[PDB]
Amino acid sequence: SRLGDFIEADGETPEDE
Amino acid sequence: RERAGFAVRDIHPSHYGRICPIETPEGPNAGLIGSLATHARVNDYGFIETPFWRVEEGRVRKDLAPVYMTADQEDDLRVAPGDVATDDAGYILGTTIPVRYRQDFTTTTPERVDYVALSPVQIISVATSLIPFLEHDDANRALMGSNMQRQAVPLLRPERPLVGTGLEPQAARDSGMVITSPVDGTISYVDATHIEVTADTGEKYGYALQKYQRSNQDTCLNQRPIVFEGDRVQRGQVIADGSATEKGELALGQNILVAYMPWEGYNYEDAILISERLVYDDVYTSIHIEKFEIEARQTKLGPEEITREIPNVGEDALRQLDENGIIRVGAWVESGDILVGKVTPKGEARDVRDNSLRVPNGEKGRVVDVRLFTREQGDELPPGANMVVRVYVAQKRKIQVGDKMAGRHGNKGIISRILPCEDMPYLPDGTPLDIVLNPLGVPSRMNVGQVFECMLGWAGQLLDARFKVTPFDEMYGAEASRLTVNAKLSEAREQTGQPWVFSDDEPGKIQVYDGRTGEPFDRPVTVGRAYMLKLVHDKIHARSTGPYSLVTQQPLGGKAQQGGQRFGEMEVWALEAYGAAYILQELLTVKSDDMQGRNEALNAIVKGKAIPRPGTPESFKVLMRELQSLCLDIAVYKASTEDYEEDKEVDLMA
Amino acid sequence: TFQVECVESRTEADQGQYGRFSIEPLARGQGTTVGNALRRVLLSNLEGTAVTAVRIGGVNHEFATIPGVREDVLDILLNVRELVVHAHSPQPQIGRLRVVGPATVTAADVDFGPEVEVINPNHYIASLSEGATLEMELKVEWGTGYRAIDRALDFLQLDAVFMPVRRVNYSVEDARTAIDRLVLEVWTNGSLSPQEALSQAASCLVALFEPLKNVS
Amino acid sequence: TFQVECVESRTEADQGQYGRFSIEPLARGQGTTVGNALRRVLLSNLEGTAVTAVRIGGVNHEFATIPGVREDVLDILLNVRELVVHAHSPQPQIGRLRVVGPATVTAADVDFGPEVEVINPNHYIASLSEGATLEMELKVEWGTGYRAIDDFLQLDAVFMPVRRVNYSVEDARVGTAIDRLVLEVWTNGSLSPQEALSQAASCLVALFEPLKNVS
Amino acid sequence: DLLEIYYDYFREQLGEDYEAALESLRRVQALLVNEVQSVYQSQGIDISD
Amino acid sequence: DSQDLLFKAESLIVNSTNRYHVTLQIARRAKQARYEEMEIKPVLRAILEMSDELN
Amino acid sequence: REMAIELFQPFVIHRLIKNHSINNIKQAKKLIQKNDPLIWDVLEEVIEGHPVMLNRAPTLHRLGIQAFEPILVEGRAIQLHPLVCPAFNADFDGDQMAVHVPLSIEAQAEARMLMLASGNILSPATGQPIVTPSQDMVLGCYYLTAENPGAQKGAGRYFANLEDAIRAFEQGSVDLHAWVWVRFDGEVESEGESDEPESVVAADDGTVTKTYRFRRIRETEDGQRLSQYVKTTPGRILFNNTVQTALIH
Amino acid sequence: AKSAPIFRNRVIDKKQLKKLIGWTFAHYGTAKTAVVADDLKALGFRYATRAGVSISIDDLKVPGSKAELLESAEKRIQETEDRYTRGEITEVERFQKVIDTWANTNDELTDRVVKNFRESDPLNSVYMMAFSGARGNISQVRQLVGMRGLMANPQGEIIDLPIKTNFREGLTVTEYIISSYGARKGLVDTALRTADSGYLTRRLVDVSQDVIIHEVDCGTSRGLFVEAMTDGDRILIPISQRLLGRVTAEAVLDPSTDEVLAEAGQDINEDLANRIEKAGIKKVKVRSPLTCEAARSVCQKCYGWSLAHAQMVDMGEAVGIIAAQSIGEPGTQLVFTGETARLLRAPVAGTIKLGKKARTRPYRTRHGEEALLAEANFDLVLEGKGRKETFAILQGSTIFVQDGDKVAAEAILAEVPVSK
Amino acid sequence: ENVIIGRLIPAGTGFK
Ligand SMILES: [Mg+2]
Ligand SMILES: [Zn+2]
Repeated sequence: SRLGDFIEADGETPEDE
Repeated sequence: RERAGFAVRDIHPSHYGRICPIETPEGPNAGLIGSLATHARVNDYGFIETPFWRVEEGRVRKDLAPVYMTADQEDDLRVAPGDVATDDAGYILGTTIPVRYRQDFTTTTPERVDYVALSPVQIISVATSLIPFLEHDDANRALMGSNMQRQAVPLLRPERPLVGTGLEPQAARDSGMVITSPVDGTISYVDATHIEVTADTGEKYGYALQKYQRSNQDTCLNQRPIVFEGDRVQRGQVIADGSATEKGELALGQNILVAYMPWEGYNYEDAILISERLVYDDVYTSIHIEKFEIEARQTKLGPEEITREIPNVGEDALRQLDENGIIRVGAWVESGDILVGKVTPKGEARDVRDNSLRVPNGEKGRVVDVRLFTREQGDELPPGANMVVRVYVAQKRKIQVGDKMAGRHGNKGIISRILPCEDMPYLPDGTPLDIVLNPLGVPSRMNVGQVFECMLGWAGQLLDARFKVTPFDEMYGAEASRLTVNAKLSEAREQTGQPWVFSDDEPGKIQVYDGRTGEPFDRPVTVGRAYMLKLVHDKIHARSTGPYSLVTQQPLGGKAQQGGQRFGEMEVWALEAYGAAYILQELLTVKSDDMQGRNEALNAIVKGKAIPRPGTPESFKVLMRELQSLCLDIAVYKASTEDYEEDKEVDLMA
Repeated sequence: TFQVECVESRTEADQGQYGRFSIEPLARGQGTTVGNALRRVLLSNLEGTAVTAVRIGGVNHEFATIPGVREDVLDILLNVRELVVHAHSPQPQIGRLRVVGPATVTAADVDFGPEVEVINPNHYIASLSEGATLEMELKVEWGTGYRAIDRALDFLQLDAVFMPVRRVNYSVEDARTAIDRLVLEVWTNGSLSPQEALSQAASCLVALFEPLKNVS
Repeated sequence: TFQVECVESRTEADQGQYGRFSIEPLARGQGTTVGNALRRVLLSNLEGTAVTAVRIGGVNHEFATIPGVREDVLDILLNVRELVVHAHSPQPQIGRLRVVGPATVTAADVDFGPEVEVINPNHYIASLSEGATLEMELKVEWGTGYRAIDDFLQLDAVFMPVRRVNYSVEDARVGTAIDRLVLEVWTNGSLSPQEALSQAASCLVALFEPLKNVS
Repeated sequence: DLLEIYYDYFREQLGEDYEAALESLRRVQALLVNEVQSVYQSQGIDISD
Repeated sequence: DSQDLLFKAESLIVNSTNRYHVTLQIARRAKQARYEEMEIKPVLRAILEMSDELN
Repeated sequence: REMAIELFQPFVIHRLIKNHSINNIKQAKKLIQKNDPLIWDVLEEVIEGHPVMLNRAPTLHRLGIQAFEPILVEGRAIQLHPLVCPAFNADFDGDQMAVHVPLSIEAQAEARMLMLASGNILSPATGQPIVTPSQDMVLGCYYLTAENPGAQKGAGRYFANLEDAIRAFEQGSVDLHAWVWVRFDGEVESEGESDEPESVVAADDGTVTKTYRFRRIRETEDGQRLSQYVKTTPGRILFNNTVQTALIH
Repeated sequence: AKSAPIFRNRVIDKKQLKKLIGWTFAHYGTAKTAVVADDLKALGFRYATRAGVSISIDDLKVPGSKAELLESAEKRIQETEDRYTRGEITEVERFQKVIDTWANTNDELTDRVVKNFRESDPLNSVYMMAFSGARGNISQVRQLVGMRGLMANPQGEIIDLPIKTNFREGLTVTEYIISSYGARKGLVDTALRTADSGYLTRRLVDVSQDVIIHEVDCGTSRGLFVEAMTDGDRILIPISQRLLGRVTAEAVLDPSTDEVLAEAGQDINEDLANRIEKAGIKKVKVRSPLTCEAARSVCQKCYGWSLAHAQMVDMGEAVGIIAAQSIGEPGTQLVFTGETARLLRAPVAGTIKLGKKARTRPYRTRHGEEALLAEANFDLVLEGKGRKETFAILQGSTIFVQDGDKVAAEAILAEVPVSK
Repeated sequence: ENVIIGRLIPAGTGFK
């Protein structure tokens, strides 16, 4: 387990488009 | 972990009486973590010792004090186990006695025995010492039961076992949750949070009890009084008890009516069928307290404010806030309910943005504590934070389909059906059973001890008694456990007056009827009182679309962040062997990291059209960029159609 | 044709009631049908009265305590939930309790109206120390079986158990053509007599099999 | 308060009727109660008629032969134990068969009285060759349930009008725990499955009625 | 080395390289398949060949 | 019923000599079905139709 | 239901938009969030005929991932058919499974036609059956078809056919393990039999009744069979009748 | 269809159910096999519940001769140790003798357990659920009602102290430790075996990932010879099980006449495999991926059947992945001279007529006794009271009885081996 | 490699 696998990505959720 | 091998993870003949040969983890940690035995201790050099009684001319000198000894010391002596039987005073009975000499098992005349172990449970740990009829179990199932005894959940009303082992009052006095009176006097004040005892001739002692606190594992650390006001109390008498103790001693499960027989497929392969009494009688219900946290930080745009002026919300969802933006103590919160209301200054009045803390999906309960910590109040807040709000939410969980139930002898199961008490099999007196267990799981797993406890527990219920049987109890007779159980059952039958309790043709079996039709089963079945435990852990998870990883743009993993399930390479192989090509291609691109095909697929599903063809997933482009960044000129090419043309390098990143 | 007689009737210390009935002559296996139908209806489809809600003055959730009261709120709820009552009006009722000072609060301290009656005025509820006041308001409703909370202000809901009959047993004996004699034993909690639970179960069965008598 | 609806009804070639009924809404646990009680009463406590004894001219024991008759006594007895009859009088009746010559002896050849109706008129009994005469006397009685036995040959008659009963309990939940009973009844044709259901319900109501007004 | 032994023997007994290689590979293949199948069936496991 | 669909599926898998090819045909047919129907579920109707066409 | 309402959310949204009065995606999402009664009806009419793939964590062979048809159940646990447990090597003592849902028409067709559990009968590694009944099913069949000399009430009685024997057992006239005779015409395999007829009796006609250990065959002189009576147990009759009913239907 | 079922008038264990399922699939298809399996599941679940099968302590029946068997074994052990103490035998012969004694006592006790189960109570729940093949074995009933036997040290050495109790009687502290040794060994074995099994499966997948069926026929005349797998006298895998799904590369012929049983290029089903086994061909030449000359793969004719469907493989089937998975799936599923020899005991009382016919060389056996080692296969001749002896020795056998002796009832006569 | 890039695998229904 690493920290980098718990951070979301910046973008528009497919749902919000 | 990668360097430890077969030799290190095994049992060494020098572990005898110092490290338990049973209690270990299962999996990558098997044999690498151990447990100290019951009587073992560590001396001032750092070596584990264990006690022995001296034997002079075949006589065990229990008058003298135990002689402790390390592994190297007890290699030249002939040491006998703690299950050897001695007669009046101390002489050892028998003509041949098992001993250990130089890490080997031999037999000698009982005039050449040097030391004898103090107790028959000197070889096992404390968790394994709590399993009655342990010598009738396999070692793997003993391991399972000892490990699962430490995953039991404190229940709403705990209850002592009927077939306890004798170490229960000692396994609870060290956790420091049971209160005993150090004074031989009277009790003057009893309360849910305070106890006071006045010495017969002396000062008053006062104790405060913890109430509905929270452990590291979200269980409850309650403490309740036992005594009443104006009660005569002796020194060393139990005054208060913990969340897993009844009256002095450990109580991790409950005693319930059990029958060993198959149901209509609901007992299949370790599944468990229980009755509905375990739900409405509040058996196997527990309190779990969870903690939620919200942070008020300071952004470059501005600070964050905790208030009820939340955007895009109506007054129907701000009922239980305390006019400061934080929920009130004693409020029932359902899923998605706001706990603390927070606003962030976004940059683009109509400027605040909502990131208030809410209950996670699938969580509900009462709010029991709302603690606030701010730098003004003299609290050590994080470097960049300006308010830390912590909310504690408690709930009562009942036994339900999907929960794990266990016994002390290694028999685990998952509940698959909860029958109304008029569908469960019933006894020749009209009593429906509480749990039906499959007997198919008993002989292949060699945990016969569960079939002894049940029977003794049956007698214990019928005789209003509680039995303390110690492991390895066959040093007194040829078959001590069976004879004691049969004698107890016969005594219960004679005392109660009901002949159907115990039968001589089938000792442990009595007639049982069908609650659905009223017809008796073809043959009598084994029924008794079994001590079952409810294990911890919130595992159900599902996802359609959520957050994605930073580099690969693949869905995150984890229940707490709407994570996806991993489709490893073994699953890819399985799909390749089926001949599936479209399921595999949809899994690999459209449902994981085809950054443009995900939205198209979702839009096609919502609108009802057909899902379009995918493109190149983002992880491949990331890999090509990384390989180029490694000074490799790797590229993708499109072959030329005609003769006198060059192949053209294709630009994926467009 | 057959004659149903009551052989024995007792009353336990907790005001629960026991009744044994002899039914004969049935017809070579009709005893099992009758007995099992009666047992299923008695244990499953009888309406009872139970305390469905409670409000304890001074608290607002189940995980609290009252100063001077030996029991915690959750224990008081678990004791009130097992209080047996029998109502005469087909409406929910409110019973009021207020005890002060050194006392052992019991079911006799609950004062319902003239309609609701407490079967056991010895049910333990709480122990109050000197200077402590316990004030409660209970709500009783009609129902059947186990009702789970569905989640009227500050009243703590309870998982109600309307089960007026606690144990049913039966045995078919040979009363010799071969004839059957059914022996039916009923244990109730005292809300209703065993004879009135047998009567209600028979009424439910008759109403259950009536629509199939001549419609088909 | 529920509604019984016959979803399906059939009349198989052997004149054996079939029916399926949906009963709903039932409370939780009442589907099993109703289904099991109805099944027991239908299969064990309904009255019917069957051939109880038979006398054959030329034989004296079950393991005997009849010249010119393809079958022996045992085969004829088994073919007659499943012969379905329905009597209109509570009095035992006697039927007489006397077929002769080449012929296929079926149920229609039995000369029962006006009060006895043979449900299946073409039910194979025997096959007579040239110059063979089958002289038979059948006795019909009123009874309930399959009844095995310990001049006239005693038979293990099947008095059951109902041949088979199955029931299943579904969940008719709309949105508590409601149940739905699906009851399948196969009858030998002497009664329609709705008449068998009506008689079973009448027997159950008569059993549970006296347990209501006194104790 | 069994492969080398078989190849050396067959490259003379026969005289052509291609057939010697084929026969050596065939014998080694049979040995390997039989050994693996025997090991698997010792524990009572069945897989097709 | 579900059983009916299962029997029809097995029926189409045989007489086709290629489970993959007949899965592709069922997919195509169901696609056309839904397309010219949006104007039961597509794959189900496709299997019903193909079974009824096998006579 | 909790898992299904999240896995099939886009399909539920589409059917709410199309077959109901829902205007936009936001309204459908808030309706789902508030757990409207219509949501469950839409989900139930969406998931029917929509295959879903179940996988166990160690996928050692291609039978570790199999397609099923979903049925909405109330609870937190996935209900698995007991006959597919050996294929998954799964037991109900804490094991967990992962559920995937195909999206495209090709994917659903492939799941139904290739990966469906009702089509995975033989083991792809050896060709042997893998959906055979095991554990309690085997024990029940064995008990039904065994022989119990202790309980043989009603032994020796003759029956017209298998249905007659089953009805007699259902009533209680004949015990489960009684040795009775049933008039069955067909192929019979009886262990512990003898190919040599035990007793041959020629009557006052051209008919011989050979009595084997478990059979009694009446045969015309230099002719064909006229009747066959099998000596069996009503449990074996029930087993064979169940098999025959499953095959015929 | 069209195949009427046979009335199975017999008991139905797991083998019979598996046979019935296979027959149903072979004759009726895959959805009637599914229906039959569901019906059998329902029937078994119903009548395992009506039976009321349960487990008790008296259901675990120990034979009543366990005590006398243990007493006799202990008497033999005492004689052996007294011989060792007096210098008549060395230490490794005392060890060998006591190990063989307790292994023979364990085998005899297991036989007595099985006979007692099959004789007194043949409907016992433990016997019913272990003999039918539902949930159980014979190595587990042995440890429940028999005797645990000889165990091993954490290093591999056989502890000469055996476990003489079951789980019904209850072990002692010493037997619990000796059992925990092996329990731990197995636990650590499983923990460390899972990674190796996964690694092997991955390596297999990568070695043979490109083996996809692309061709219909490579047009060859090569294949291998399939024969039964036998351990000398005994066979382990019959030829019919090894000949299923293969394709013949040459026409096979019955070895009694000129009747052909298969032509060239014909897949073999269960019926043809059984016919070949019945007629005793003992060798069949078949096509194979070992000998097919295609383009970097196998063809449809050299592969043969796909075993999951009982048909020839389809086009574009990844048979390499299937092979790797098939080899790797059972990867995680991976005491001294007992019945591997055979003692010969004569149940007669008569004089010895060995004389000097066979080559008897004096020999000291694995125990402390002295006997005669024989390598010349010779038929034993002994005056066995009424009639003579027809016993046959094997090469390398060890005979204990020499001439001029008096043999009694069931006295030890010889030992025959079965095939530093 | 069609798995790594994300194409239809050349086996099964993606054969041609
Ligand atoms: Mg598991
Ligand atoms: Zn080839």
